Amino acid sequence: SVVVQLTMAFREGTINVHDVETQFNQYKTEAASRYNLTISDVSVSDVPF
Amino acid sequence: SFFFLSFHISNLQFNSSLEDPSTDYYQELQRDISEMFLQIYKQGGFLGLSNIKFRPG
Repeated sequence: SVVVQLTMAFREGTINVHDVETQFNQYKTEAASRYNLTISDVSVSDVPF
Repeated sequence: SFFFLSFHISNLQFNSSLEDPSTDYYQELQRDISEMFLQIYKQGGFLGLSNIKFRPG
């Protein structure tokens, strides 16, 4: 398979790691239908930078 | 805030092209995945994502 790793930036505020991960996992069905990407093994962490 | 995310694309083969950022296929996959992220987080809060790293899984 292809492992994909990246960092995201959000404007300061209330958005937290649960918000980010939940939105991504909820999109899995659309990733498959729209991008034909079968997405698994999602891992999200806070990082200082 | 900043967030690191890792995921697997279970239906694409990692190949020699994805080892080389200069190939058309690498650049196409990085572009298209970046586009996807802008669609997932289509809000004013999401500024963007970094360069993507691909690894064999």
